Amino acid sequence: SHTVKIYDTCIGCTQCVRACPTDVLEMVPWDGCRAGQIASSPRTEDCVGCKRCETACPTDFLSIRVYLGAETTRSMGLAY
Amino acid sequence: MSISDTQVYIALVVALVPGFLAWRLATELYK
Amino acid sequence: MTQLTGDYAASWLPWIMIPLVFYILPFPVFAILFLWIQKEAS
Amino acid sequence: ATKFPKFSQDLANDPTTRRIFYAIATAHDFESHDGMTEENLYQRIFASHFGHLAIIFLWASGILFHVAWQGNFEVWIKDPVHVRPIAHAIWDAQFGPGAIKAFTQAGARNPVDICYSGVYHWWYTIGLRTNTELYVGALFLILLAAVFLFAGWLHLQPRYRPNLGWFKNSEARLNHHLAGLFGVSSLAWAGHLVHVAIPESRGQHVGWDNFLSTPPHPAGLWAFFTGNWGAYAQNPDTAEHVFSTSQGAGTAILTFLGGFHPQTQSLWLTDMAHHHLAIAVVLIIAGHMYRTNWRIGHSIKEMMDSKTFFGRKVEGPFNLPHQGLYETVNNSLHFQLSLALACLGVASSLTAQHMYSMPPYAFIAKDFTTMAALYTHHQYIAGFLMVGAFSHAAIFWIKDYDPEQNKGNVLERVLKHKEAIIAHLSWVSLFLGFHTLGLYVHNDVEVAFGAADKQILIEPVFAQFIQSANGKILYGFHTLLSNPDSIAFTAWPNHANVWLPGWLDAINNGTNSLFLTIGPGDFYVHHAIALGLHVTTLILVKGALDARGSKLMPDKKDFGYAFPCDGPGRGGTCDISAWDASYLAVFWMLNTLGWVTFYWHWKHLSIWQGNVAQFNESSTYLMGWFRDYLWANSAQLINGYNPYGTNNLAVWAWMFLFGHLAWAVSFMFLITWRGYWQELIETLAWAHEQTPLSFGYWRDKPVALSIVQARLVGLTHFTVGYIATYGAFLIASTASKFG
Amino acid sequence: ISRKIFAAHFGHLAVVFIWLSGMYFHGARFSNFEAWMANPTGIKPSAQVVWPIFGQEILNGDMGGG
Amino acid sequence: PPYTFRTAWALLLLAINFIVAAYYFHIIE
Amino acid sequence: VGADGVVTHITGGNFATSSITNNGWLRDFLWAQSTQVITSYNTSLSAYGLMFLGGHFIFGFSLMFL
Amino acid sequence: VQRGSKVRILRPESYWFQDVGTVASIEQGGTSRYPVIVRFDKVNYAGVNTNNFAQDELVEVE
Amino acid sequence: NTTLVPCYKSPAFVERMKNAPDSYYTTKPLKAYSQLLCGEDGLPRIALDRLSLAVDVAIPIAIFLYTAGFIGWSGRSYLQAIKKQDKAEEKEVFIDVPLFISCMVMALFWPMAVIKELLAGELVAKDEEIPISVR
Amino acid sequence: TLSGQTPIFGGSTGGLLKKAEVEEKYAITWTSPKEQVFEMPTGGAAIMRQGQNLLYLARKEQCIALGGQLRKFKITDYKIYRIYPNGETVYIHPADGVFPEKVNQGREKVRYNDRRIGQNPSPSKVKFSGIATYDAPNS
Ligand code: F6C
Ligand code: CLA
Ligand code: CLA
Ligand code: CLA
Ligand code: CLA
Ligand code: CLA
Ligand SMILES: CC1=C(/C=C/C(C)=C/C=C/C(C)=C\C=C/C=C(C)/C=C/C=C(C)/C=C/C2=C(C)CCCC2(C)C)C(C)(C)CCC1
Ligand code: SF4
Repeated sequence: SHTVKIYDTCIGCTQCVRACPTDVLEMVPWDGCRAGQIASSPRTEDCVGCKRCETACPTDFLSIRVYLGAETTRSMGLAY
Repeated sequence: MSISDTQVYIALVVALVPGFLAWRLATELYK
Repeated sequence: MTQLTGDYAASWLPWIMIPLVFYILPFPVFAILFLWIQKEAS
Repeated sequence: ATKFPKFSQDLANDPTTRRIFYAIATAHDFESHDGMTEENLYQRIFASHFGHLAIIFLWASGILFHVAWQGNFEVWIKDPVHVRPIAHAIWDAQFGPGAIKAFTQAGARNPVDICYSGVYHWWYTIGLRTNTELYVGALFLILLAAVFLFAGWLHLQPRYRPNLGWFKNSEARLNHHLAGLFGVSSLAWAGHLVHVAIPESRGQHVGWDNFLSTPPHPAGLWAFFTGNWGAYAQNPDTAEHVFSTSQGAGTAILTFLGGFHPQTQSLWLTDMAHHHLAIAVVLIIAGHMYRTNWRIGHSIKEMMDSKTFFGRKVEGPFNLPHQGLYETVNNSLHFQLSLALACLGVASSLTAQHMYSMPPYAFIAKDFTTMAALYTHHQYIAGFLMVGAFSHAAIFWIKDYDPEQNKGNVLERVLKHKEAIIAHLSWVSLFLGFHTLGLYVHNDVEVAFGAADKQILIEPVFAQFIQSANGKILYGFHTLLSNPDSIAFTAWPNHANVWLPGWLDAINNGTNSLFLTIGPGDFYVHHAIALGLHVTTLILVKGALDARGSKLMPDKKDFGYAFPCDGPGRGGTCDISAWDASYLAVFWMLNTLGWVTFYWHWKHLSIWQGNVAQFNESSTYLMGWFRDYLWANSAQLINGYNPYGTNNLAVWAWMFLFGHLAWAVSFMFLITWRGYWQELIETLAWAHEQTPLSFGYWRDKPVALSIVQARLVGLTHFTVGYIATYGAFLIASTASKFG
Repeated sequence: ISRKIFAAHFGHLAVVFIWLSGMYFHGARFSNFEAWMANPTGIKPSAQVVWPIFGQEILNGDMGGG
Repeated sequence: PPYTFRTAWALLLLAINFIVAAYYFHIIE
Repeated sequence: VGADGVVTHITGGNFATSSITNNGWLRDFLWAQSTQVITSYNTSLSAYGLMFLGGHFIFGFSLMFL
Repeated sequence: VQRGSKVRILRPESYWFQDVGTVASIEQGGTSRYPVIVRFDKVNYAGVNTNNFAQDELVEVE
Repeated sequence: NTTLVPCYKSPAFVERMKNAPDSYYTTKPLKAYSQLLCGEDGLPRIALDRLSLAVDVAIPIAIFLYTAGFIGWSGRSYLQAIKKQDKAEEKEVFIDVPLFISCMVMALFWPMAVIKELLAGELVAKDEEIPISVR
Repeated sequence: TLSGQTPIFGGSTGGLLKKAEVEEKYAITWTSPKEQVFEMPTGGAAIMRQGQNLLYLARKEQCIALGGQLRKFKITDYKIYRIYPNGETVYIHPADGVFPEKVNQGREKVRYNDRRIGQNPSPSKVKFSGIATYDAPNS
């Protein structure tokens, strides 16, 4: 149960969604970009916290923040 | 002259007073 | 000397309380203190 | 979803083992617990201070009870130089005959511990002579601890629980703490000294059934109110007075000779009573400074916003904008806690720097191991308080600081140039380490190749000027209390240096630690110490001023105080939090006080063993620190138990090796990091599930402990191994050469 | 890739041969090997003498045989 | 602008510093 | 070996009795046998004294990075 | 602020706060809220030298 | 300080001369240590008395601070020499040694160069020229 | 529901543990045109079948680790299910039937802040309040 907030500085480069190993992010239509897209995080209980989405965001001081919060059984990735 | 045999036990029961007053306060601070 | 003794008054009292607070009481205490940290909030 | 911990909900639903651990380390951060209001916060701060004061009093009653019960205070007090104080008894049911015999020491008939706290010297000076006086002190402190456990419980009842306005009444608390908590208490202590300690150092027994009848002075209660105050210092103790007897004793109770008692080599008790009396009056006067509810006094809030200096336009106090600081300090508990720790960290360094040079207690200068442990104790305590003063500076910046109220004030001007401050601590640290290590290892190389005359030896001629400006005639600067014809020496208009013949007799005597003789070896360590205090300030100041964030992660305030990192992106952000600068500065704090106390110990170990020329000729190069201090003085520590026997240092030899293990196991938590251990625990969790007859199963999943926790678990072992190793060294290397 | 491996080994063997040459050269003209052949008990083996600068001539300790 | 309050508080502390050096160098008594 | 056949070892049977406690390793091996590198200044072994301190610096210096 | 002009950044969260960069292109849609693409001579941290900005936190230097 | 006396009159230091080999190192230097303020242990020392050593606690300091600034000035002036060339990215990895030498000869008279850097208001960058963090 | 033939795999040690049938379990279902071999996310190698393939994995990251491997075999028809222990099977990937890199209509901006990250409020503003600085309904 992390918190992946997306800010208005996205450019719809789509790179944050590809890096996510757990499919938390996905693109929705938007208008504040030439791409007309913005990241959204509908599945954040699945967020593992790897911040691999933040490494891919190219906007300077990146538009997507993982906010490591209450860690549960699927946000810590336990197979046992 | 060291303290007598009984004076040790007097301290034992006297120190039982702050022993319970610690329970008074630890549980009142909602452990 | 070849024994633990006490010149101090009530020298029998370390004889029983050093075993008590150090290897007789803690396992009851660590059990009580275990039952408290692992109780359901139902 | 377990009940524990009840203060935070989202940690109670943690399915792993980190919730047992994080509950321990969050249990006192009341401002972050779930469902906490500011009103409820202070009322739990207040009530847990009562629970803390009682622990100090129950700890203090344990000191008294065990020397009353198992100490040798009666035997010790008849010869405080040649017999060792007993801490308590030993009951280890697994000693052999060699440890019973070895630890049956200091005139005891059972295994005992030698007290290295100095409480024997403290109680002997303040007027305690019988074991029963110690016992009723122990019983009184138990009951005094009871009335604070009750008071803490009392002030959580709704009818007695204070309101938020009472806590934020800063002017009323300062008025009482200055006037009553410090002023009256030190007035009361001068009452004990005048009535009990001073008379009982002259032989007469003053007790609770006695003190109401016998006045402490022949002119009691009347010389004071008439104004004939000089009657209290007519005939003081002579130089041939011997302690706790009537021979050589005087009648003065408030006299200001200065210097040391020639027989105990401590400060005069009459000189201390006059001290706390003067401190009390100054403190009580200071406590009538702030208005409470009588419209005569000061208002701290208005002393901030004031911008008029006798009609001249100024920006504030000292022509610096302090507006909004009252509401900043008053609402911030971490600002207040940071200031309190910084002021105890100075008062605890000042305790250590003064109680070795100016021994207050009787015969404590002749108990080297007690004298050595007391210094190292309070300097290490002061180092931690200095780290925590700067820790809570970093919490203050993150949580309870805003740019709105502090717009344009003195606090916001610091952040405007936080990089000018950090760059300059970086310069001084770089300057002081290049030219202190470089000057030490130049001296190493020259001594190594025989040319010990080619060492660069810089006489510390500025500190030697201080000593000459205080009385030391050894060097020959011949100025300003080394010059008997100067304005300062004589005080020409009044000639009221009643304190000067006694002080100059003490500073110019070489048998005490008051203003020790200073040489080139002392110069170099004071730059190691200066380098130490600058880097650990650099780490802490960098961590406080970058707590709001810097270009590597400009949003640190959102992530809190103690977070691991911000991932491997942007190059990698390990140890980026403000917490990791407090963690990184504990290493430098321990290191720096491992130079302060190493230098204090070796300098005194050369004076105590008479081999002063060993420190002066070999502290200028680093091998001398390593051969003549560590290798030389370890010899009797490590032989505490050999194949051929065991002696009274067998426990110090064991804790010395205990602290080496606790230090080494710290490197495990500090070098190897979390994800290694999770892949190994994941494997052990596989093994447990797949094996027969193992009927237990984890209620909460075993995970490798977190990133910011291992940094804390490894910092605890480094600290415990730093303190057990040096505590065992310092005790055994001092209490084996000597008594 | 394999052509780089095989060619880099040759430049490595060159480095070992430079180092082996340095051992025999020092044993040739900077050692007491002649003295140590006569009495290999009381003479200590020593190559790599030290230049007289910086006071480091003290490292040229006595080896037996002057 | 000419610094009038930073100066005369820096030059004041140098003054105290130069007095200390004056006794240090055995100049004034 | 003397003129009878008995052997006087360098530390003299020290391993059997004192290498079984790791306090014996610290005093009978590390403290005892470092006498030659500790007391090595102003002698020909002076450079091993500097390397012995040099190694201590680099170890402590490594912990900055670790 | 047209293409080719050296411009200064007034965005405190940015790596290039109070540093100059050349404008690479301007977006003429007018509905993108960060039309300016400005290019920098210093990469920020393991990455880019290009970032999108609005009209109001830029000031031209030449 | 008066505890320090010259090694001329120092019993602990003539003893250093007595048991001294020569070889290159303990005669030619050790005669020159006879003019130094010498402690009560026969070890030359650096004291700060008055005009007696006011020139000798200025020869090392003037020689260092000049050549430290000389390294700093030539290194600084070579950096701006290539920032203006717009080639400073690779001008630094591949040192332009004719330019660097010409920046060293500018750094011989660097103390008078820094003054006219300062007096022109050109040495120090203005505060809102400088990349900073959020603060 | 879910069905398919399991790949040729000799069984591993990295597979499902007691968390599989107690908390929940994942299933990736894909169709392959060829009988080739793929790397198991739980260590090893398995031969994927000719028709409908079904594989049970302990956590979702393994399934999308394997799904990212299937795109290197030019297979983009995989579906990831989540099997609760009581037995019902949810469809979780791709949630709308199209892959999340693609943009649909009808998806909503969820956890979107309409401000720059730079002007998140200071922690003193939300002092002793339920929210954090990053939810912060201002702007
Ligand atoms: C119950 C529970 C349980 C069980 C049962 O049931 C178990 C079991 C197992 C088996 C099967 C195996 C083998 C065994 C042996 O060999 O050896 C021993 C050990 C022990 C520990 C032993 C133990 C046993 C039991 C516990 C006993 C009991 C005790 C008592 C009861 C206590 C007392 C009480 C009071 C209160 C205190 C194991 C192991 C391991 N562990 Mg394991 N456990 C467990 C627990 C635990 C905990 C808590 C921890 C943390 C510390 C751990 C850890 C670990 C590690 C590291 C490892 C390893 O290495 C190993 C392995 O992997 O393989 C391979 N683990 N495991
Ligand atoms: C005379 C009235 C009085 C007295 C005696 C006290 C006493 C105390 N108060 Mg209280 N308080 C008062 C009025 C008073 N208060 C009023 C009117 C208010 C309303 C605003 C408060 C609100 C208040 C709060 C919120 C708290 C206290 C607390 C405390 C306790 C302090 C903790 C402690 O004991 O540490 C030690 C005591 C010492 C004297 C230590 C002395 C050593 C110091 C550190 C060094 C002194 C050296 C000196 C400063 C040197 C410089 C002198 C100079 C001349 C050079 C203490 C017993 C704390 C508490 O609750 O504890 C349970 C606390 O949380 N008070
Ligand atoms: C190396 C530095 C150093 C030195 C020389 C000392 C020396 C001393 N300390 Mg210590 N202490 C230090 C650092 C040091 N301290 C630090 C950094 C802390 C903060 C944790 C403490 C906290 C502390 C406490 C609470 C007490 C002392 C006490 C003492 C005195 C008696 C113990 C003794 O005989 O010496 C032995 C040498 C040692 C290194 C042992 C010191 C005692 C340790 C540090 C206590 C650790 C507290 C621990 C958290 C609680 C134990 C857990 C418990 C549940 C079992 C002695 C003068 C006692 C005292 O006040 O005298 C009456 C005492 O009550 N100190
Ligand atoms: C905190 C002060 C303190 C400390 C550090 C000690 C320490 C010690 N005591 Mg104790 N004791 C104390 C106070 C203290 N005592 C008081 C006030 C009394 C009067 C009743 C006693 C009476 C007493 C007896 C009869 C004996 C000891 C003994 C001992 C030794 C073995 C441990 C033990 O069994 O004790 C047992 C504990 C008690 C009897 C009660 C003491 C608990 C005190 C009152 C409060 C301590 C709680 C503390 C403040 C909270 C911190 C907990 C946590 C935060 C760390 C040990 C050195 C034994 C001994 O002589 O060794 C040879 C022995 O048998 N003590
Ligand atoms: C009056 C002094 C004082 C007070 C009231 C506080 C209060 C607080 N501090 Mg703290 N601090 C202080 C001094 C103080 N500090 C000093 C002197 C330092 C320097 C070391 C620090 C550095 C510091 C840091 C880095 C942090 C705090 C934090 C906190 C807050 C949470 C407390 C907590 O973590 O839960 C309870 C804490 C514990 C239960 C401690 C765990 C165990 C410790 C390590 C002791 C282990 C000793 C060991 C067992 C002894 C060995 C026994 C034997 C083998 C020898 C709290 C408001 C945290 C914070 O600010 O929250 C955001 C935070 O991260 N402080
Ligand atoms: C001296 C410091 C120290 C100690 C004690 C350890 C201990 C351990 N390491 Mg470690 N390590 C260290 C330094 C240390 N390391 C450092 C400096 C590094 C940096 C590179 C590492 C890196 C490292 C790695 C990468 C690994 C380990 C592993 C291990 C574990 C090996 C299993 C084992 O030996 O069982 C025996 C336990 C001991 C030898 C510890 C001492 C036991 C004492 C003597 C008995 C205690 C008695 C009793 C229980 C006390 C409890 C009483 C109660 C009151 C508390 C073990 C606990 C390996 C592991 O996890 O194994 C599966 C592992 O993979 N270490
Ligand atoms: C003389 C003396 C002394 C003293 C000293 C002092 C006390 C001082 C000071 C001083 C000061 C108070 C200072 C300073 C400063 C400030 C500033 C502000 C600065 C600066 C700088 C700069 C600016 C630099 C520049 C440069 C150069 C010069 C070159 C290179 C480059 C560079 C850029 C780096 C002593 C005892 C030691 C010794 C003897 C005598
Ligand atoms: S959050 Fe970053 S990676 Fe994702 S669309 Fe926006 S700019 Fe691109």
